[PDB]
Amino acid sequence: GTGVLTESNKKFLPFQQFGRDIADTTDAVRDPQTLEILDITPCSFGGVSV
Amino acid sequence: TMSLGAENSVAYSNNSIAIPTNFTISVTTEILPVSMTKTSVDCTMYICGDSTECSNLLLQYGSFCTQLKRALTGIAVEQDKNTQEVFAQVKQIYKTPPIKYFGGFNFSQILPDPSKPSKRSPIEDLLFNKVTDLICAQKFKGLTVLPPLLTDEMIAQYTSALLAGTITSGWTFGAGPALQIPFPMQMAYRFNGIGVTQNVLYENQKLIANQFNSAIGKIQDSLSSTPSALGKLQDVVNHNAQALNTLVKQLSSKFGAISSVLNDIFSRLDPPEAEVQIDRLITGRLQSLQTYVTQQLIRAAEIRASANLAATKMSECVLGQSKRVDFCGKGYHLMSFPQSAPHGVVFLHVTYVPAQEKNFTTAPAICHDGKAHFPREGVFVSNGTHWFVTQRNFYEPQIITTDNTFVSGNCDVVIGIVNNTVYDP
Amino acid sequence: ALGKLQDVVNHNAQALNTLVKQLSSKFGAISSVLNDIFSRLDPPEAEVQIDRLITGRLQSLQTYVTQQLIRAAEIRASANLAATKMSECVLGQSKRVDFCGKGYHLMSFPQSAPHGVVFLHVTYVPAQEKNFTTAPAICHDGKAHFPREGVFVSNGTHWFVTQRNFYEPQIITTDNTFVSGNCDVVIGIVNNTVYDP
Amino acid sequence: AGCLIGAEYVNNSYECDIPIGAGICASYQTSQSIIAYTMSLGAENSVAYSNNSIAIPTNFTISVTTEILPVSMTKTSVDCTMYICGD
Ligand SMILES: *[C@@H]1O[C@H](CO)[C@@H](O)[C@H](O)[C@H]1NC(C)=O
Ligand SMILES: *[C@@H]1O[C@H](CO)[C@@H](O)[C@H](O)[C@H]1NC(C)=O
Ligand SMILES: *[C@@H]1O[C@H](CO)[C@@H](O)[C@H](O)[C@H]1NC(C)=O
Ligand SMILES: *[C@@H]1O[C@H](CO)[C@@H](O)[C@H](O)[C@H]1NC(C)=O
Ligand SMILES: *[C@@H]1O[C@H](CO)[C@@H](O)[C@H](O)[C@H]1NC(C)=O
Ligand SMILES: *[C@@H]1O[C@H](CO)[C@@H](O)[C@H](O)[C@H]1NC(C)=O
Ligand SMILES: *[C@@H]1O[C@H](CO)[C@@H](O)[C@H](O)[C@H]1NC(C)=O
Ligand SMILES: *[C@@H]1O[C@H](CO)[C@@H](O)[C@H](O)[C@H]1NC(C)=O
Ligand SMILES: *[C@@H]1O[C@H](CO)[C@@H](O)[C@H](O)[C@H]1NC(C)=O
Ligand SMILES: *[C@@H]1O[C@H](CO)[C@@H](O)[C@H](O)[C@H]1NC(C)=O
Ligand SMILES: *[C@@H]1O[C@H](CO)[C@@H](O)[C@H](O)[C@H]1NC(C)=O
Ligand SMILES: *[C@@H]1O[C@H](CO)[C@@H](O)[C@H](O)[C@H]1NC(C)=O
Repeated sequence: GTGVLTESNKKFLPFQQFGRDIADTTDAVRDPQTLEILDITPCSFGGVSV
Repeated sequence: TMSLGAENSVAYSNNSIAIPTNFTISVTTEILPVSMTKTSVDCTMYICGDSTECSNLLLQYGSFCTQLKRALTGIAVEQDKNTQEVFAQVKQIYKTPPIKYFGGFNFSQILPDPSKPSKRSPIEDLLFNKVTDLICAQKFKGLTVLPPLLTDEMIAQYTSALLAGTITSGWTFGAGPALQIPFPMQMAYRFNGIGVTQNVLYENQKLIANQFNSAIGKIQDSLSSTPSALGKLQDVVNHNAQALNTLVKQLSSKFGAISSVLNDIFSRLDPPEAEVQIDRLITGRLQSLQTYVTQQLIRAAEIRASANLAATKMSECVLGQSKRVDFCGKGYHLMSFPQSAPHGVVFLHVTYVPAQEKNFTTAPAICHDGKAHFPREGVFVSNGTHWFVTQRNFYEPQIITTDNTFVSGNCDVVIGIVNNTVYDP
Repeated sequence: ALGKLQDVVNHNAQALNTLVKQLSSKFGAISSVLNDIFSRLDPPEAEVQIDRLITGRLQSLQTYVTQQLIRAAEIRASANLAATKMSECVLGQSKRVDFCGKGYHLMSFPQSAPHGVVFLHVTYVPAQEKNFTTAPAICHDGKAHFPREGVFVSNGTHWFVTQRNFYEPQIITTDNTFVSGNCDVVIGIVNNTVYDP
Repeated sequence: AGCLIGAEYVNNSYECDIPIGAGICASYQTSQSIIAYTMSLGAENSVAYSNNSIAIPTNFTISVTTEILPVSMTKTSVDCTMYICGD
């Protein structure tokens, strides 16, 4: 997918690898190489009115 | 078994009448929704976000996105027009004079306070403090909230201008130019509009001012005591919140497919047979969004009906004195004061209510010299031995003279004619 | 000016154009032509391709019907409002403020229009105001005199009685005011002599 | 409401012509350019209120206004066979 990656303050558990939301879309992930919980936020979007 | 109220049996007689001897002004409150929450959905991001193949596959499903965007834009324009059809009824912003002595009535609880930053009255502060992470998850899925055109400060200024025009002028600033007039004279006119004469207002000005101040002070605590008092405005907020929540949760359904994530299908399955799994999700989400839109249409229609009712009440109860029974308050409507509230308007109706009634003996007419005498404006009552004439809303016994009654025919056809001598000055 | 009538026609035209354009979509199928699908596919499996178009068109027509019902709701509301105004503004004289025109309603004239009605409200608006010194009441022989129908005004030295909507100065006489009590309770009563014919 | 590119935020408040949002509206004013500004609710007025002053009108004006009200729509009937099963 597409989105911005930012270091999150979410305190994951040693066995938890992903993180869901109300719409079961993955919000946070764990980098398999280096143990660090990220925060997948969607790309910047909006509306254009002329 | 629920009770239908108390049980009263008023005595009906062909000679007994009940005349009120005092009165009370009651400040009732009425809440009316005006605007709604303008919501705009992103078609692509809601149906399938962060996906380039679905962004091309959605184009072959008709132009439903344009229809939904047009419907939402129409709803937004209607909700913006509702805020101007109710509050923006005057084209001249009035200002309260520095001297706030209006005969004895204290409007400090409804006039704006320059101490606080927001130019809101003490009642508007309670109205805004009682109508209340979840707004960022819906933002990341396509659902955004558009800000209203008229901010809260502009609605507060409109309400303050309407209040100043009602206090200083009365009903002249709604018809034409704002004609200045003292507030006791305005109250005398309000009393004459319901039948009571000006002497009751001018001889009991202090008592009426004290009753108005007491009712205004009690309204402030009555609005804060009952929690569900401001429920007619919180219900719309809860409805739109749950309508957005269920619209977000509908993305957690498979609609007969193998999964709810498109990246999970495009990665494992090849495009040949991934269409039969992506089209089901697309159709389900499009139908869910269409149901959301067709429900918000009915909701916006109901909000528009409520806003039209509120505008008619603002035009009839605030800009004038409406004689419609049970329209500008329960009882004899005297005046009304508008206040802003989150997505709504609160009308404080000051209403005249008789009290402390007393029973007297009445008669249709009296006969002095073989001719009947009917009351010109009032009713004939009796104290047991003497006869007087008094108005129909306040016990004010006066001697029966040729100015208070008129002669019409002989006193042998009226059923209930009594003999009594009239006075001639 | 005639924007409240052209918007309905525009909405109906847009709804009809959308219902027509909904026939050129595939609804997930391979094309939007029925005979093309019937001539390029076999009858056994052409059903799973034609049922999608059938359901799409049926849902589009049902959405059109629901939107027409929603629009007819507010159209009926506006028609009821117009009927109430025709009954109150044309068939009589309504005292409702900002209902039969901005101001003191005098009369109304109806006119027809394409799918609508135009009300020309002949209304009364005061103008050229002037400031005067008013008083709640007056007492001549120790008894207060309250205006029967009008208001006491002053021109600096003399006192007159005028109506609440037009400046018509009249001498304060007996048949223009009523006596009730003495001038010891009214706040702001001024002494002035009354006339008796 | 967002980020506006193409208009200069002026301080003099005028009447709202093109509603943008949050009290900000756009207009095309003087060369020529598009400006954005906070809308004005109306002209400020101060009624000379007093405990003994009144305002009496000395003349009047008959004004004929115009109010439009829709009545009905275009009655539309749809045929299933001709719409769905075209030939
Ligand atoms: C992955 O392997 C590389 C090379 O051995 C090593 O430098 C790196 O630290 C490893 N990362 C981890 C912590 O798994
Ligand atoms: C009228 O009611 C008020 C408030 O209850 C009271 O103070 C006053 O004495 C009453 N007057 C009469 C006519 O009894
Ligand atoms: C108005 O009411 C408030 C609260 O009771 C009080 O503090 C204030 O002094 C009153 N003002 C007047 C005009 O007496
Ligand atoms: C009038 O008489 C009826 C019947 O006795 C009684 O119920 C009512 O309270 C009386 N009203 C007054 C207070 O005079
Ligand atoms: C009736 O009114 C007259 C005049 O006020 C008074 O003299 C008389 O005592 C009253 N009688 C009764 C029965 O109230
Ligand atoms: C009223 O008085 C007349 C005589 O003046 C008499 O004939 C008649 O019976 C009286 N009626 C009543 C109501 O007593
Ligand atoms: C009355 O006084 C006000 C305030 O000075 C003024 O604006 C208004 O024009 C005056 N009306 C007339 C013409 O007497
Ligand atoms: C007030 O009106 C009276 C009667 O028309 C007139 O004689 C008097 O001069 C007027 N005074 C002023 C100052 O207008
Ligand atoms: C009104 O007249 C009385 C008696 O003539 C007098 O005592 C009082 O001071 C006068 N008041 C005014 C308003 O001039
Ligand atoms: C407009 O007002 C702002 C805030 O006071 C100020 O910073 C800015 O310089 C003003 N611009 C003009 C055109 O004077
Ligand atoms: C009457 O109003 C003026 C301001 O116009 C004020 O200064 C004065 O105190 C008020 N008089 C009374 C009766 O309080
Ligand atoms: C009333 O207004 C009309 C129109 O402006 C004017 O011709 C007429 O002279 C005015 N009359 C008065 C009383 O000033």
